[PDB]
Amino acid sequence: TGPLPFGNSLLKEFVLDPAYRNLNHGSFGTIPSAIQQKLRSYQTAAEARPCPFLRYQTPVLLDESRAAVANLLKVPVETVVFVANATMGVNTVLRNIVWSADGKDEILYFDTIFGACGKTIDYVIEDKRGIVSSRCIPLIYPAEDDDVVAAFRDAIKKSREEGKRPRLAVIDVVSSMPGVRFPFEDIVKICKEEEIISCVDGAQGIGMVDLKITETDPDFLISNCHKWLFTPRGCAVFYVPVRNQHLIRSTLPTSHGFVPQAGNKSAFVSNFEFVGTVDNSPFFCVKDAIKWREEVLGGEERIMEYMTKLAREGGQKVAEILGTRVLENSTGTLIRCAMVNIALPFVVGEDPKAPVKLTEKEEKDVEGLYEIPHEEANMAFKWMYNVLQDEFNTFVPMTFHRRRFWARLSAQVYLEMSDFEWAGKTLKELCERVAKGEYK
Amino acid sequence: GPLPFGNSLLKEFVLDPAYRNLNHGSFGTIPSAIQQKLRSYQTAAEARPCPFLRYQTPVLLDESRAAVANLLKVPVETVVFVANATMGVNTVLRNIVWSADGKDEILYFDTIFGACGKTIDYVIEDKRGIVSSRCIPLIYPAEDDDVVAAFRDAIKKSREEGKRPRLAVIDVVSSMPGVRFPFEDIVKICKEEEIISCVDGAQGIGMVDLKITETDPDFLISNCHKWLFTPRGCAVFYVPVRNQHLIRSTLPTSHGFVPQKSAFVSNFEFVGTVDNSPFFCVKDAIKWREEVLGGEERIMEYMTKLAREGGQKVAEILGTRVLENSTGTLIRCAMVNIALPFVVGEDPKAPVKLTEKEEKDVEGLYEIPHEEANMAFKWMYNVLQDEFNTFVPMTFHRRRFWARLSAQVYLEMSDFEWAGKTLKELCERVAKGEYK
Ligand SMILES: C[N+](C)(C)[C@@H](Cc1c[nH]c(SO)n1)C(=O)O
Repeated sequence: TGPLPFGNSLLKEFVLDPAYRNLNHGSFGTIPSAIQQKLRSYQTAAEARPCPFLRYQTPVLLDESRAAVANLLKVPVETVVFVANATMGVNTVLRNIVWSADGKDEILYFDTIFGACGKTIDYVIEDKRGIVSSRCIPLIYPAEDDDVVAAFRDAIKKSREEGKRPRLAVIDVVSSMPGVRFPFEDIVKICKEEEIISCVDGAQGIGMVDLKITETDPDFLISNCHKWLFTPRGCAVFYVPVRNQHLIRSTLPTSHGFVPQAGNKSAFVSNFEFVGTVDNSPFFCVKDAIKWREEVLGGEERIMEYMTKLAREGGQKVAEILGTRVLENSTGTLIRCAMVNIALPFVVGEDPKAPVKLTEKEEKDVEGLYEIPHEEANMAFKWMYNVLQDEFNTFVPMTFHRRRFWARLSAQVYLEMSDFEWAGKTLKELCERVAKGEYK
Repeated sequence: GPLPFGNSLLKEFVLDPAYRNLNHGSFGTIPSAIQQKLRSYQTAAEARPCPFLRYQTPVLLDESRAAVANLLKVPVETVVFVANATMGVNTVLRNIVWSADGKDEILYFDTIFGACGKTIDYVIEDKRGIVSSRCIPLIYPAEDDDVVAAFRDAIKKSREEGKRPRLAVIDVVSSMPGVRFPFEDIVKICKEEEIISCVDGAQGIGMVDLKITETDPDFLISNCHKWLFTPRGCAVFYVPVRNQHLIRSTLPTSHGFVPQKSAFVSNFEFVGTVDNSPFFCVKDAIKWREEVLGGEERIMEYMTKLAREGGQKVAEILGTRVLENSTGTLIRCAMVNIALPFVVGEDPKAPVKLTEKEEKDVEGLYEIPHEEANMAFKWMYNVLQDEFNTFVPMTFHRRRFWARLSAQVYLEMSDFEWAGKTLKELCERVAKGEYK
């Protein structure tokens, strides 16, 4: 005998509501029933002998999860620690960077940055008083990989032309909205060519795609284990190479491990073990999830290849149903993850305060589609979220990009092709309802 | 009706029957009925993730906020939930805009919690010296007037050096040692001197009356998971609406931040993806403590009365004393400190000249050399669990070790007699040099 087959037969191993269809695993993730049992096993041990377990078994269990995730990512264990989530990790980097005294440091970032990380940038500048500022790089999707590379090299060239210093850049592994594989290998590589700190936001990363940490060699990398590695909610892996760990002077929040102003566990690794009393049972389950995905399922590569294959083929099915298309570039490099974006068969029309000149391909593509007006776009956007939840018992996040709604579907090992055919209707049935102005 | 207190109440908890929890104040524990609430919220989250986590989270957060604000007798618009007390005080210190002249000073007492004290050090490092601090040393047993006078002088001395006392962090109940702190007198002085009163009340809710309305602090944090029978990883953050604008960003910064139901309350709903089931259980722990245990007033009345009579029993057994001032105001919480019957040799680099009463209380007592003080401290911690199946934190103060015992509603006098005999035999083996 061997690993379990994928598809709806795998739902027996999970704890989803059978009447609910989880097309949006990429937002909060979920865990199999066995990992939920492990999580409550750590809860039980924590309340049986609180002080003996929380004081001296927390470092032991953390080190077991650190060695389990480090071998998966194929990095030295001394380079990985656990934090609350991707939002927490990104702040740990941005709040710790000592900016140059001359006030020219600039944070380069793309306009598809996760909203929380973007607002973390906005405030870091407010709190740090304008010693640093930010330059947003507008990306146009579907985006060819070389055009993204070109726009980032153009932002550096422009930054220096205004006498400023591109200091740090945040880079997605897989972007949130739209759910798209980002060419982070090239942008990270040029960050070192131009001596720019690479802060890799890879929240949509571990468990879904190969992060290639040893090869890309980033200065910092964040990734949510609870998103695609079946780790309980509230866990991210924080990778820092030893050359740059001295820059993480304080954790978030500051705790006992901080040092103001031999030869065992490093002070960096020690500082992340106790950062305030929390439930660490999700951190403990990381070694269980990696074990379960390997022993019960085929392993990481068999998991990832199925999801990506299902994301392309299934995204293509809902695209052929709706009569639109998938979000993809000419190199086929955007759908290199478990998520896929499909355009909905209508448009919202020009907004006068912010007009959009679409390319010929985009205008040509919309010919014949039904058009609602722009005042009702936000109203229709909220109406589709409730109806999907209330009538259809599902959730589908949608990206509003250039007068098109792009639905983001996320494939997973407990899903199959019939789950997209169902997604085809619901989106098409519901899109037939917005054309009839039902949201009013 | 109300359940009786004592060892019979251990039925309702899920502690190891071989383990004696004398150390509730460190991490707390929850009854089984709150454990099944925690797992219910966890199960609802995994059943329908996006529908439950996006739209049922704010409703459940508001239900716990209404419950925790109703018990604090404060407006619901004043309270939000943060991860822990450490996270709460980091939210205050990391948001305060310090004066441009670089004269602002953070005032604190040397009994501050280590993480909170370390937070001051980093903030000073993070703000590149635009703000500094001043540590007020304290000697325990500390009379309330001496603490107030040490704070008044710190204010007077701060101004005499061209500095401005800007912010003071005040304990409701200190950690090590576990003592009720005269925060009411210190917060009132903070108002008169126009000093931000950042009240660290981690050892607070469920254990002592915080009298927030009377004291009217600028900020207050308190761990529900310590003494409110709330699952681990929960602290209630109180902010009056007059300073809510000072809290610019949560920790970490999330969607609710506004770059330059109120926005302050909304900003704390979604602050990075976490397990919020501990926050959701606050409403249930409060309701369980009301019906099953008989109400909030009855619980903390029993625990401190038990801490007094139990702490005195331990002191009688060891032949030493409880940590208490002449007013009897230190043991006004569910914790008590008892001196152990030995002494540490004088540290030659950091000599501590004892008062006459301190030196007479240590006469005839066995003495450990200071070079062995850390070795004996680690030995007692290992033996207390491996051989006695319990944990007792000890405060090293003025060449003495003070053991901090945490009273609880599931304990009774027989538990503190056990601790006294356990500690007596433990120190007898220390006197024999067993730690070598
Ligand atoms: C064991 N520990 C949680 C790391 C703490 C001990 C401790 C006691 N009480 C608390 S509550 O945050 N922590 C430390 O040693 O710094």
